[PDB]
Order: sequence, then C-alpha cells, then structure tokens
Amino acid sequence: SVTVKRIIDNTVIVPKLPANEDPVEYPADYFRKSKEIPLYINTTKSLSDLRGYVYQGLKSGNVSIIHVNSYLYGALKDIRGKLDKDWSSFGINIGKAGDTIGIFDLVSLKALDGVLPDGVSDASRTSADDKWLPLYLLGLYRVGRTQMPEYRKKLMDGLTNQCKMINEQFEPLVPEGRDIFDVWGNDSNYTKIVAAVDMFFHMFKKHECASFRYGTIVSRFKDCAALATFGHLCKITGMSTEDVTTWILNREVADEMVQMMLPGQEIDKADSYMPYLIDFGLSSKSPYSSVKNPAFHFWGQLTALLLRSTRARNARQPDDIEYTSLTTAGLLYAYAVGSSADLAQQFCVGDNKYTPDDSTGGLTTNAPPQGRDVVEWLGWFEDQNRKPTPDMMQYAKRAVMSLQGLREKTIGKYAKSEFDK
Amino acid sequence: KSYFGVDEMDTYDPNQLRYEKFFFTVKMTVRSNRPFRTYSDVAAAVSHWDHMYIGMAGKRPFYKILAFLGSSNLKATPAVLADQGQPEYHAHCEGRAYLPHRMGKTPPMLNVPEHFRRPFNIGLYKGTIELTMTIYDDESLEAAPMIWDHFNSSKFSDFREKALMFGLIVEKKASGAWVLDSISH
Amino acid sequence: QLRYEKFFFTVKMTVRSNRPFRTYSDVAAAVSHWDHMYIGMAGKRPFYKILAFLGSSNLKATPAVLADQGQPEYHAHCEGRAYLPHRMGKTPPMLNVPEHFRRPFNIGLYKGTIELTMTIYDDESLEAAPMIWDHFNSSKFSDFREKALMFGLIVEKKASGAWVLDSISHFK
RNA sequence: UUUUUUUUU
Repeated sequence: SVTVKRIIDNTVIVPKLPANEDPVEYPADYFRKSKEIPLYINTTKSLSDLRGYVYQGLKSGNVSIIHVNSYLYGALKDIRGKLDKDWSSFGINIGKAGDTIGIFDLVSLKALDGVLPDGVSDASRTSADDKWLPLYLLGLYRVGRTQMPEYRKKLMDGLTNQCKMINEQFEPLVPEGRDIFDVWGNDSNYTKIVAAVDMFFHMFKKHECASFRYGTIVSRFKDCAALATFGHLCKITGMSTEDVTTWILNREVADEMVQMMLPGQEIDKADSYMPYLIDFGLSSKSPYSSVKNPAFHFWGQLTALLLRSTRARNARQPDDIEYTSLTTAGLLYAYAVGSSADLAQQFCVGDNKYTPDDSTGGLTTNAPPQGRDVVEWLGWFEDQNRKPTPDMMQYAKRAVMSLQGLREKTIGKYAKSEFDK
Repeated sequence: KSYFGVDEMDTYDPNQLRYEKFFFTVKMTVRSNRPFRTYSDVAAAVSHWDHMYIGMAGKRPFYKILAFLGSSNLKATPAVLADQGQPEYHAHCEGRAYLPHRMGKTPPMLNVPEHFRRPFNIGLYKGTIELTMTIYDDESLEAAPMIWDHFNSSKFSDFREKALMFGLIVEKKASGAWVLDSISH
Repeated sequence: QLRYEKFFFTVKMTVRSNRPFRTYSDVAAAVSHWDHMYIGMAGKRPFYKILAFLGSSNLKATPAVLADQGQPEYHAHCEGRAYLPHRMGKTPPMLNVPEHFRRPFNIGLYKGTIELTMTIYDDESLEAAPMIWDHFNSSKFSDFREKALMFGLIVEKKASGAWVLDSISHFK
C-alpha cells in the first residue's frame, strides 16, 4: 500500500478499486473448511428400470439428467482395482498400498431429495449393452462441449467408431435432429462423476476397461490454460525455470505469477485433485484461467510463436491488454535465446574441466553479447536505445515468413499483422 | 422374513388408500373378420394391447383401467350391420375422473399422447387393435365422479372377474366403491 | 354392527318418456340407474339409493297424461322423519342442503329422462320414530328383497324381523 | 454458463 494525500488541503484518502470481475479462490481453502466432496444421487429404482429409462430416453431424445446420473452410479460400482502407494492430497488420505478401491471411493455419497421425473420404460434390454453405454454417455458429454459442426461430427464419428470396435452392430442413439445433452454441462453432479472417472482411469491406465477414458480427457486441464502455456514455453526455450521467471521485464505477467505460485495448491502431483478443481466444485473462478491472466498468456504464447512453435497459430487474442509493451519484451527475449547458443564443458574428466579463455575481446560495438543473462542484455538494449535492431526485425520476419492457416483474433493473426509488415 | 435384514416395516406405509384426480381421453379401434360374438371375447382380445409394453412406466394401472373403460362402451360401426366381410369396432371417450389406489406414489404426469397398435390371434379370432390415449393430472378443486361410476354395467357382469380379465386385482369394500390392490400381470 | 342412523328426508321424483310404462318392472329398471355419473357426497351415496326405492313405491300419474298420451310422465313426492338400521359401520356428519340429479335412461323399448331431487340430513331430535323399513307401502309379499336386488340393494330378511340394508356391489 | 490448438481411446 501507499499514501496519497490531497495537496491543496493535505487530507488523507485511500483510492480503492472497482470490482466488475469476481473474486479468486484456491483449492486449499476448500479442504481447510469441510473435508467431504458431496455427491447426491437417487437409488430408489433397480438397475433394469434405469437401463430401460436411459436407453429409451436416448432413443426418443427426452432423457432426464437424474436418471443418467443414477445409471452411471449403478453401473460404475462393481469396477475396482489394486492400489500401489499412499494416495493423499491436501490433507486427505485414500487407502494404502496393498488393498482394493472402487471409482466412487474418492467422493462422499449421500441421498438426493425432492420429487423425481418419469421415463419411458422397456422390458427388453440385454445386459451386454452396459459395456458401452457409460462410454457412449461420456463421449456425448465430451462432444457436446465444442460448438462447431465439423469438429462435432468428427468427434461423434470417432465416438461411433469407439463404440463399434467393442460392440459392433451398435447403432447411433440421440438422432441427428433435436440436440440434447448440451445442457448437462451446467449440472454439478455429472461433472463430478466425469472428473472422478477420469482421475481413476488416468492413474490406473492398464485397466481392461480403460477405453472409458476416451470420453473424459477434456475435463482434466479445464480453465487452467496458463500453466500449460508456461510449461510449453519452458520446454521450447529449453532453459530452467529460474531463467524463465527472470526474463519478465514487466510487472504485469509478474502479478499473475505471484497469483499463480503460492505455498499451497500443490502442483506437479499427478495423483491429486488439482486439475479437477473446476468439475469437483472446489473453486468458482480458477486463478489459472485465461480471463484473469491475459498478459501472462499473451506474452508466453507470443514468445512461443516467435521461437518456431507449433501450438502458437491457434491461440486466441484476448483484448483489454497493452500489446505494445508485452510484445517488445517477448521479442527481446526471443531474440536473446534464439541468437546466442550456450556452449561449454558439461562433464569433466579428473581435474581437466575446460575454462573459458576469454578476457581479451573486441565486442565493444553494437554486436550482440554472448551468453544468456538479463543483466548483460538490458545493458546492451539500453546502450542501443529502445529501437529494435534491423537485424532483429529481419529475424522476426523470417521466423513468421510462411504461415498457411490463420483465424480471426488469433495470436498468429496479430503477429502476421504487425511483424509481417 | 425367510432371511435376516431384508427390510423392516416400511414405515412410510405405501399400503394405504390414495386418491388421484386426472383428465382422460381415449380412442380405440379394432379390426377383424367373422364378426365379434359376445363380450368375453372383447376382454380376451383387448388383453393383448400391451404384450410388449413400451409406455411411460408409472401409468400402467391407469392405462389398464382406461383400456377396460374403452372396451366397455365400444360402439360397432354401421359397416358391421351392412357387410360382414370386414367388421370394425370403434370407441371414443373423454372426461375427468378421480381414482383411489394403493399401488404407491405416482410421479408428475404430462399432457402427452400415447399410441399403441398390435395384432392379435386368439383361437378363432384374429385382427388388429389400435388405441390412442392421453391422461394428465388435474390440480383443480372440482368434484369429479369416480372412474368406476363411468361404467354402466348393463352389459356384462361382476367387476372382480372383469378386473382380472385385464390383469387387475381390486377390492369390494362394503361401505364404499372398488379400490385397487395391485396389478397381477 | 347394527347401527341406527336417524335423518329427515325429502324426495321429489319425476320421469318423462315416450312409450308409456305398463309394468312396474320396467319403471324400476329405468330408475335403478339414475346415478350413472354420481358427483354427490360420497358418504350419502347408499342412502340416496334407499330413498329411490321409496320414490318407486310412490309412482303417480298426473292430469298431463290424461290430457295427452304421447308425452308419458310420472310424478312423486315424499318427506318426513325416519331412521335406518345399517351394517355399513359409521357414516360421516351430514348437512342440510338440497341435491339434484337428472339423467337420460335408454333401455331400448323405453327411453327418456329421470329427475330426482333429494335432501337427507341429520335428525338431532331425541323422540322415538317408526322404522324406516316399516314406512313403505310394499306390505305386498316377501319379494321386497328381490325388488331391492333388481335395483341392486342387498337386504336381510332373517329372524331380525326387518329388511336391513346389507351391502354395496349394487353395480352389476 | 463457462470457456479460448476445427489436438487427443
């Protein structure tokens, strides 16, 4: 904080900020208060009635959500497995090495209350059709998330192939007309079930029923596409994390970095609840989203774009961010890393480590400095004013000379608009 | 009781009289040859309207009662009198009725039509049945008549027998009217 | 259980039709189904049927019939105080309000309309009254039970000495 | 309503 006093009167005031946005939450705060992830379902009806209800509702296309939830509960309950290690996360524990667990042993079950809708029942539904029905429903959930006809049909054809390779003579349900199951994403229990299934079948990938994971892979990194970008930039650059966090040169991505790196919220633990913070309900607005970290996302993906990266020409271009300042830092860093290759001795035979024999030099001119360090680059940048070098712009242009596909309001579009000039 | 722990009491007491008011609309058609002698054959033929039931569960008692009502008061078409080659029987009804039953609790209904169509072959008789029904609960405060009252009974005799012809077990409470017991099926 | 329930009763019966009735059996058949679609008080339903019997016993002609034979028409009216032994258990409380029904009757040979205006209500008085069963004019013969059954009313003619109402399934 | 590679058994 800082004090700002009215000059003419010497009065004291404290300028606050408007809040059109919403506050931020962390997963650690959910397990610091209550320790049980609730899940509400119905278990009044037997399995055959739910099978009939689901199958007929899907054939007609007027199935209810509660019946699908209860059917998935009553189907994914006899699946189990072994357990290797000591699963635990955010002060919770699950089993111990050398026992068996189910799929719903990760969340607490309870009793849903209130009146329930009706269905269209059938009295001929062979059991063999359970192998692929949960898979079909999860695939429907997956395909109902992207609003694009081409992608939608490609994904539903992949889904039909997935069902065919298991139970061929399977036929499509939910016909191509009135669209259903796109409202289900607004529900909370369905996404909890999907997330639990995805985590369980992600840890045990050798399970014979692993094909269900075809339908739940979009649910893991949801609303967290700022960590992915940071990792991709760390891999493309090839440097350690310390050098990457050093090269920021502006306190707008740094605010996001401080917002994204707190003691709790354990990252790098694949067997944790972190990636599923959204679906499980642990947080409303995830701090790693791209709507609260726009500068970080844009700078990271522009640096990635300027270093001959593949996953750079399909990102989006968030607005309300000053492109002139982040762009310059990204360009400087890209030129710095892609214009000096660090060579040196790495493993030394006994007492024979090569030493750099460079004390006499002639690099007093505008030519670049060798090695990669912000200290010596800021000096050269300052001594050569803020104007980018013509060689730097030539490198940037040749780095983006050829680009086939582009989409409106994409970082590729912005780069081809400003740098291709 | 033959085992241990297999529920106890069922305190909620499903076994008790509950009343349900609702609008009903019915339309039935039957086609066959060798025109249709006697009423027992009516029950026998119509009993195969739900050999493979695909209707909205929870309405089976209502649908069975409704089929019985429609079979009760079906009127033969003039063609039956004029020509015997291909007789036809038609029926149509509509109103508001309230039924007592103890099957359980019925979920919320909806004003949707349901169509059924099946062939039959009972010994000498063969043909087709085609029904179209629509039932939906009413929340008004009118004083509707009992569904049983809608049966005139001046044709055919006894209600336990007839209720059994359709697969429906009922009771003959002395001081009131007939109340459902269960669906034999 | 033999329960004696007291009530004041008023009844007005009217029948209109063509093909004027000849035998009492046809009239009884026509009147027995006066309640095709009953929407009255449930707990008074059996009692009304008993009162219909009374109206049958009191069938009368009017000068209208003597004025023309092509509009057959019969009237009847009765009223008073009575009490009835019954084995239906317990009857709910009853109010004093009029009730009316009008239905079409179609038995083939005879077709027309039947109108019944009834008002049965509690008798809070403590004075003795005769038997309601010993109120009709059908001293006639022992076939009172046959008439009741033809209407559809089950009665007992055992050593009790009366024609007490027995049961329902009056529908047949 | 969230989202922001017409990526993904």
